[PDB]
Amino acid sequence: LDQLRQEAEQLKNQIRDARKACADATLSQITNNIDPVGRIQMRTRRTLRGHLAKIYAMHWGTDSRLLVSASQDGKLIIWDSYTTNKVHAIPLRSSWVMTCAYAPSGNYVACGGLDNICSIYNLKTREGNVRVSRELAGHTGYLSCCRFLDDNQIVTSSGDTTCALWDIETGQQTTTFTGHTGDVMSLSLAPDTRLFVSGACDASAKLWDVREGMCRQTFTGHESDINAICFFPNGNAFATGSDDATCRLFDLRADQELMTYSHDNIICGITSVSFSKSGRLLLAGYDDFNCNVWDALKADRAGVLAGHDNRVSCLGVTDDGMAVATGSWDSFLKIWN
Amino acid sequence: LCPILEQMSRLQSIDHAAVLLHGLASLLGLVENGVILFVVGCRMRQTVVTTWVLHLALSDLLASASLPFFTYFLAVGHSWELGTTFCKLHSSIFFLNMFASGFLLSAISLDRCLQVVRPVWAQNHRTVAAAHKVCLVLWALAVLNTVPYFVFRDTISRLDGRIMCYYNVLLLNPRDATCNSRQVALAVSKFLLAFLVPLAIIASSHAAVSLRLQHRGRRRPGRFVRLVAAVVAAFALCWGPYHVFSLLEARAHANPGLRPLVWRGLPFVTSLAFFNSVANPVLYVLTCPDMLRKLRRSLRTV
Amino acid sequence: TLSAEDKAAVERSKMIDRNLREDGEKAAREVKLLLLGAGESGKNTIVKQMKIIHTTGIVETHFTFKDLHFKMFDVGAQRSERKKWIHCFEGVTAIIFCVALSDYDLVLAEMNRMHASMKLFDSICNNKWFTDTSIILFLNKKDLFEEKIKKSPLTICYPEYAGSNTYEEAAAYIQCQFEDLNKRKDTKEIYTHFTCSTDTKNVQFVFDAVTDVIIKNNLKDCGLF
Amino acid sequence: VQLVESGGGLVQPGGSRKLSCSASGFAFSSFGMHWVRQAPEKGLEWVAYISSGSGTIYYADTVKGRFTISRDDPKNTLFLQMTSLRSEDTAMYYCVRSIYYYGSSPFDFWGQGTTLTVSDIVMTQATSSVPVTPGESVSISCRSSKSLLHSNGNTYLYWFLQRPGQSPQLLIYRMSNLASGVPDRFSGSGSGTAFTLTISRLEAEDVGVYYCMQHLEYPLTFGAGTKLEL
Amino acid sequence: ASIAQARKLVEQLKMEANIDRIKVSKAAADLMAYCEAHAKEDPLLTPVPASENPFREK
Ligand SMILES: CCCCCCCC/C=C/CCCCCCCC(=O)O[C@H](COC(=O)CCCCCCCCCCCCCCC)COP(=O)(O)O[C@H]1[C@@H](O)[C@H](O)[C@@H](O)[C@@H](O)[C@@H]1O
Ligand SMILES: CCCCC[C@H](O)/C=C/[C@H]1C(=O)C[C@H](O)[C@@H]1C/C=C/CCCC(=O)O
Repeated sequence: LDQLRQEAEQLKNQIRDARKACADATLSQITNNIDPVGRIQMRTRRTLRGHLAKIYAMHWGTDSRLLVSASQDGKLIIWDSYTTNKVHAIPLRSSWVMTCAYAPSGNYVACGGLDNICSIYNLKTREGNVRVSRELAGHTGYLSCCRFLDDNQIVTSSGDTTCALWDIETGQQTTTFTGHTGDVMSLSLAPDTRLFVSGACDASAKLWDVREGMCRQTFTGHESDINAICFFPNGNAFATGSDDATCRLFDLRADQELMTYSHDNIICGITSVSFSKSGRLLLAGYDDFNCNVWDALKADRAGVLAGHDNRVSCLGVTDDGMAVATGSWDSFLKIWN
Repeated sequence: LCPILEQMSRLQSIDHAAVLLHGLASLLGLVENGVILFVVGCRMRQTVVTTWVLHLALSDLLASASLPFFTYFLAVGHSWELGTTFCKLHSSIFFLNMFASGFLLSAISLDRCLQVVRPVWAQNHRTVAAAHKVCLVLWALAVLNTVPYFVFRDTISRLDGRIMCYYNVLLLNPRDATCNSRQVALAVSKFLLAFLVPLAIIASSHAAVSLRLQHRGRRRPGRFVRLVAAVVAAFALCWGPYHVFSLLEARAHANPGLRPLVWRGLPFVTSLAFFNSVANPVLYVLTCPDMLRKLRRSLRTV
Repeated sequence: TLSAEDKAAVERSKMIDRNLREDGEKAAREVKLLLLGAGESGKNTIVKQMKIIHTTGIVETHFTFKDLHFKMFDVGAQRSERKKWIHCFEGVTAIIFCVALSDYDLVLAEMNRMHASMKLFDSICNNKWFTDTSIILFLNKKDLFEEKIKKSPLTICYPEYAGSNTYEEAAAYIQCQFEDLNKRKDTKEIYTHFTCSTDTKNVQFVFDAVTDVIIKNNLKDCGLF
Repeated sequence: VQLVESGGGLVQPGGSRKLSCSASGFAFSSFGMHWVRQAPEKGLEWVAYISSGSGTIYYADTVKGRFTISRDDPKNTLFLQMTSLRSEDTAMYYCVRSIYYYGSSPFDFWGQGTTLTVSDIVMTQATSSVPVTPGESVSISCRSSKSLLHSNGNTYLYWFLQRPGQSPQLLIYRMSNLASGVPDRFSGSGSGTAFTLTISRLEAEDVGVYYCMQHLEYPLTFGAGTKLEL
Repeated sequence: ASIAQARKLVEQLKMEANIDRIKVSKAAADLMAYCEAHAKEDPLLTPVPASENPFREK
């Protein structure tokens, strides 16, 4: 046991030295040669009303028009962002939903929460009514986040510190991702759908592979539980949100933190983080009833959204970057552009 | 013309400051009731309390928007400049708002009392739908109570080309004794249904809540008794003097000594009434935490 | 300007809004309370008796008493970090906290069960989300406590305790100790009750506590409180 | 999904009849319902419509006021009360579903219809009968009096195929989305008012009449019906 | 049980140490180039006029 611990410490020190050796120059020193981004003014266009409880999760469709949102009232609503019309209203058997996802093809929508069972709802049913298609059971903890890898397979994250890849046609977990010390809080799929990163309460983030099913690379640096995570549009980097009131950018090729976003007046945690289409701007939903915009290259507060009546819990940018939506515990969902 | 409105034609009235400045009440009522009807009307999830607040604000706004015409009536020389259409509609809509606000405050007090005397009943059998129907039924009585007064409105002609548009009580079914009896009946009816009965209902409701809390072994915070006293004062002080002067005017038939005081004092009490109109928001809207937060957020946005 | 299908979609959206409003109005009538405590605290017996009167994850129990609907949620099986999902119950009406009274001298693999229960009660009551949420306390092991105190003294658990060995003084001391943990007496109160073989008494006490909480909420909603 | 219509037969001109369509196998409540008649050797014609929850009911000018359509969601039955029947009213009335939302496909299912006999935007088709052997591509041209393209950025065009002894089947809706279950051989396009339906390779199942329909104005109209046969 | 945990931990640490790495400067330059290239197609950074913005007054 002692020799194993000594070997682990030696490997950790070697990894630290290797990561430090690659830190030839910081992102700030390189990005200082370009002019800063001006004040970004985003005005609220549509106000999606209809929810009667706290908003906890939302996801944009591949068409950049439809979006699904989850609330503690137990009602999933698919909104038409261009007309503010509810496309569907799905009554959930368990109102304690905490995450939701929209399939890339737009034919299925998934959600989860304190029920420890991921419900897969079909929208293109011939019967004409949205009925639960599959119910993935097996998780010993609450579902923190879920994302559709493909129309056939789906990945889910539970509170038991282990993620599982479930096949829709089969219904049995094929790959089980283990290694997290803390409860995995959020997931984010890379553009190629080959690699995905996950944040846990142990302040670390780990890069996992789909086919291999092992921890490809681990990341650290946060002083608190990682609350949010999102892949950079290029697919070689990802930002992370945590309760210590700061965002940290990590690179999968450099294996270290690139830049840290923080401000003195900000002391509360972060709920959600999402990059824009080009990745030039970074949005992070803070607990102080508002969301701030950060310069991905200079860390300057390029701008801030007006704000909601309660904690901003979720947000997401369309696949075309035409607009960004922000959810809040005030039961309202606004789209900014 | 009848003795009262006949003798009042013979009047010869730094004195235009008080009655003129009352336009501040109109401005404040318009602003507040509009901001409330807009924000609480479509920017907040509807509830029974919100329904009562919206209807009270609508009644107040209807009352507030009617003041400019009365302000011009006063400024032009305490006389009118309009065809009978407008005296009658301006006066009828005025009494409409009085009974409307009275019944709405009585309903609010009854709902507050019910929430405490029968918690389960209010939790189960109280809905926004029933509240709207009950409130619409309340408005029906106000419009019904205004028909008599509307029918008894005609431009009394002061001799020197001035007008008083009030109480020609003998327009229908005509004389001195009949007019006196009908005027006294109208005065008693309004005093009972608009001031006495609503105030008594409000008082009994606020008392039952206090007595009910005392029986359950729970103390009342300073905000409770203070707000109750504030509401009681606002309701009794705004309309109180107006109804008192109306009763005095109705009694002026047998007591001519009251006519001089009524002539000079009556025009000043009706404005305290349009001012109560202005208040209600402070006590029934700005006191709710959620409503206050919504209003402050809408203000910060602007 | 809306086409033939846009108007139909708007009408369908309005119908969906009406249905959602109706569901909210219907759901708001039922009371929502949270059940907490250890496994050996007797929560199972409480749930069983309440159901008679009327797998991993959280259990939701529905029951009605005196025409009042209740929704009880059990999160004991949720063996995960609570501070990351406990905030979901911010709108809960009350909290049912059960503690094993007779386990004062039992050991837990804090080392003592009563100390751990007190720590959990302090963490839940003084939580930032439950600043105003009332808590109902039940002692589901008073009979075992009476049967054991005659043989095993209470000083083993509370050395500072020096009162009489009788059951009344011990129960009063435990009640005072558990009540003193409420650091927010100005905004919230604790409803303590001793559970016994009789089941209707506990349901009536819960009903009374919920009625008091509903009265307080209604008085706050209209600005009185 | 199944629609069973009942009622019809020989009726007198001044008589009355009450058609009954029993719906089952789907959310009858959420779906809309249309009545489309088809006289012998004549194209389809829209009769009436009921929106979800009976919130909006529309009638055609040819039957406005004479026919009475009602809906019963609890029982899931569609009734069409006809108090007066002219000679031209003889036709088979088909019940059709219609649900309206972004990405929906209205008029996707057609009932078997019932035979009843008695004792606006114009849609035109260039060619009616185009004899062509199976395997060769086919093209059906269509023209509308008014531009079906709405400012929102989509065209409200529908194509239906009615085979001998079978109700019409939705091929393509909104001119750009292929209906579910229809082979990919069918393709449709247009520009403002000139629309064209192209078929890669004609097969035996393609034998039938193709009916074009516009959905820009609620008073729907159908074309003459292009017939194809080996 | 601690032996298996320690073995798995050391194995994972050894695996994560074998992966290749690049200079931070090169990754930063690549990200800057990617952003500058895609900046011309990001409506959030470059607000598009109303003629193209699909979000307008209803
Ligand atoms: C001038 C003074 C002000 C006027 C008075 C206003 C008082 C303040 C009002 C606040 C608004 C809330 C009160 C109205 C709430 C509606 C009550 C209602 O009608 O529905 C109760 C049952 O609820 C329903 O299921 C049906 C609801 C469907 C909407 C019907 C609303 C109609 C209200 C219009 C009243 C007009 C008054 C006008 C006054 C100027 C009535 O039944 P009830 O309570 O008597 O009996 C019950 C219980 O006894 C049983 O326990 C139970 O088993 C049940 O079966 C039985 O039916
Ligand atoms: C209160 C709103 C009145 C609208 C304008 C109306 O024409 C009144 C005009 C004034 C006059 O002509 C003389 C008199 O001083 C009156 C204003 C004061 C009125 C008490 C109204 C009697 C009533 O209770 O009915």
